[PDB]
Amino acid sequence: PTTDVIAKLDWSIVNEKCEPTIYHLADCQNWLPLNRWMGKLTFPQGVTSEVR
Amino acid sequence: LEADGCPYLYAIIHDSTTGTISGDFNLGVKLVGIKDFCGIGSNPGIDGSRLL
Amino acid sequence: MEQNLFALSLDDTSSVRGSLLDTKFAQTRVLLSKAMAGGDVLLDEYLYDVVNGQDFRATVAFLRTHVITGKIKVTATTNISDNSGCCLMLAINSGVRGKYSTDVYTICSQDSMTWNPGCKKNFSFTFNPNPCGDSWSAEMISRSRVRMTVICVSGWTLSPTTDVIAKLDWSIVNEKCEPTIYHLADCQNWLPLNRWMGKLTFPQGVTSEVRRMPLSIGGGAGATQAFLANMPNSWISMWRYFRGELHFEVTKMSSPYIKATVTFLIAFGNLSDAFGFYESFPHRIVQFAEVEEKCTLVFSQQEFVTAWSTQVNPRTTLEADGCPYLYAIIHDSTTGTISGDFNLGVKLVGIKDFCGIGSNPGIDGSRLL
Amino acid sequence: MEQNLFALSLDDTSSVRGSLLDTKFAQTRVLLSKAMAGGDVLLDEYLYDVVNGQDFRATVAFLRTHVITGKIKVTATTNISDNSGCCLMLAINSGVRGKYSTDVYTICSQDSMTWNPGCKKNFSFTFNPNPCGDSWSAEMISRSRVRMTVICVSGWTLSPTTDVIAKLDWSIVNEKCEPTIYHLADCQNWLPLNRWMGKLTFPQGVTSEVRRMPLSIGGGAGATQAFLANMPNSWISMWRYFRGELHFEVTKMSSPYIKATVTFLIAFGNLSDAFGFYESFPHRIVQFAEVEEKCTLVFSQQEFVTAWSTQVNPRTTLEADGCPYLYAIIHDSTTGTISGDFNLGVKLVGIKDFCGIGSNPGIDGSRLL
Repeated sequence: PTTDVIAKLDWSIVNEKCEPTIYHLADCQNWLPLNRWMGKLTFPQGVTSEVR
Repeated sequence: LEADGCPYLYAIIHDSTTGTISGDFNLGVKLVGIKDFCGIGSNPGIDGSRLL
Repeated sequence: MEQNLFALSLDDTSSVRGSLLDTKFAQTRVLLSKAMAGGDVLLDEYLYDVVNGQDFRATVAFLRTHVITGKIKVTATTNISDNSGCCLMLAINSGVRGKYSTDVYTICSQDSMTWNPGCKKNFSFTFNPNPCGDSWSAEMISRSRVRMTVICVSGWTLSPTTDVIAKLDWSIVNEKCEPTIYHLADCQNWLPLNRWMGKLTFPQGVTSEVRRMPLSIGGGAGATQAFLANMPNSWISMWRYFRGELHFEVTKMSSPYIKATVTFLIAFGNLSDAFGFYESFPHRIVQFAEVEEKCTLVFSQQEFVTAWSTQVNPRTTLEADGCPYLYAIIHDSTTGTISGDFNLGVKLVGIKDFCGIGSNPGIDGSRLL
Repeated sequence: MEQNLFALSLDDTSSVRGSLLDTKFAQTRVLLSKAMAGGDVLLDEYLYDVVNGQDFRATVAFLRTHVITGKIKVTATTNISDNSGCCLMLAINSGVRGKYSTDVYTICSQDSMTWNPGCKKNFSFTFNPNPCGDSWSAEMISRSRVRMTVICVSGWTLSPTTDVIAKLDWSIVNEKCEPTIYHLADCQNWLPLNRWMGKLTFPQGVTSEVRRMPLSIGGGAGATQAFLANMPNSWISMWRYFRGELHFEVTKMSSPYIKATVTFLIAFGNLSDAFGFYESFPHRIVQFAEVEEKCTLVFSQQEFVTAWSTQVNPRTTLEADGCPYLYAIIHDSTTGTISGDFNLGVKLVGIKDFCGIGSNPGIDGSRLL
């Protein structure tokens, strides 16, 4: 698009109940923390009969 | 694969992809927290960081 | 081991409540194009012929279970982006005659629906091949050779991206199939038939429009000195003039980038579009949206509580035009900010007590609509 | 139409309660012959390999629904006429090793059943491939390559009509699959393993028989100076001698036209078949029928409440033979009115509190049974 809109990065803090993240060695567990990055999928126009 | 163990998310479209222009689609992926995760055993080692 | 399980849990009948996917068994890309001739069929297959061999959730029952009794339902995931909307209709009627016809005033009208190639996400249409009642065995349309479709009328005047042919998904649903019929004793509450009559090719700029049109009803419709009887039109007559609150269903098969506002009602089709202040008859109207689009109608007897003719003769007139109908007038200054042209739908599902009587010994002259 | 039906009645999981036929999806003729080499395999296929593409009541789920959790049940309609009975067993165990084995002391023992090629109408055997518990996805035996079967041991000594290969029907059932295991802490109520050890080729006339045999148990079994570890035999040892009320399952895989009555119990395998009055040890026995045939056993601690060896060494003896077992004696004057020869089964599903302890540092010498 239009140009190179570099917006504004605003912070400082909030009065939130910060959650102390950790991951239980004793493996089998409720909930899970880690996050895991793995999105996106470059899809063509037309209707190439996909299923990537 | 022609000896591929286990099931996972390996997607399939459905609809006839579009743009009315010059485009190409996409699709994200991520892991914040599970529903009780069973981890056990270990892996003495390899790597071979799967092209993802 | 041993067991007279010859009954047990084996005699497989099941009218099936598979989840609409434990029911799903179809796989055919609904065609979609640009370089296109107005009415654009994106196919017309069959019921059983359709295919033989389709690996899905409800499987053996297609020709196994025996009978079920819900509506053969569909939802085809489509879309595109944002620029312009459009019209489409799926064909479903009865058997066939010979080298027949292929249109929206044809293929559909038995039981039908109306959709736009870019509206939010998808359209619905729950097909129950038997009108006579409900329940069903494999044959009834097979050995009664009906074929179905999918196609515009209007279209997204803005021709886009590529040729997105989406997916045509059905099987059934546990719905209370309604056994359609039409009471000979003419004057009646409600009305079944459907009547195809939408769209209106509208220019950009603001040509001072009001593209009139009647509301005559009868038989079916033309083609180059050729016509077309259908189910919304002929038993839906016999009697002479017709008398009741029926109402149409307009839609924005046009633009969220091109708009217009066009009244809808009953004035007098003997007044040519250039009236002094045309917005002069008991109103109802357009004011389209990127979102909004499908619209209906409602025009009764506080209104016309007096007869007009479900019929005509190729030599019927205006400067001697009997009766009031929906012959529309814009309002707003038509647009596009591009290279476009507007439109507007029309349809008749069910009236408010319709007075039919008398008969018409005959003519035809299938009014150019 | 539009709907986030992306959940609706679409996410198809269903552990399926199809009627055992709305569950049925198999079609393979169970082989059956005459000019035959004793143990006669009427096949050994696979689970998933089995076939790919089988049009039946439960259909897409074979590889769709995800998981279920009942027992993959079967019933194969067979029979013939009246003259003679016979033995058969279906193979179902675990994965594979290399160019393996094909018998009734082999292929079956993981989970098994026992049937006759002409008994009234049919046999039952509800296969749940996972012993570990229950529930199941498509793989677990696929990518864990197990193969199954069907075959005699005994046979209808009277070879009949043709080669009637019947039908092998399965899919599943809503049964409470029992997760099989065997407690290391040896002395225990009940017993799992199964132990293959039936049949007894009996001549016509009345050769003054008593074809003894032990009850030693351990590992598996021979073949020409070659042997065979199995699941009814080795974890089912470790300890030395074994101590408990186990009991077998005999059957009339022989004749409703040839009979015999043979005791079953625990005396002393150091007494050769010619005893003065052999019917001299705490009895239990045969007296076969056209109808009757399958039989079991029961031999405890009011009885032997003292140790014998789940093991042996190729050089163990009789004229120095320790312990009591089932080494049988007829009774009645054997028959056929034709050209026949009798038989008698043997098996170990579950004991009455079994005392295992000690260990056997090793030998083998897989007792010719």
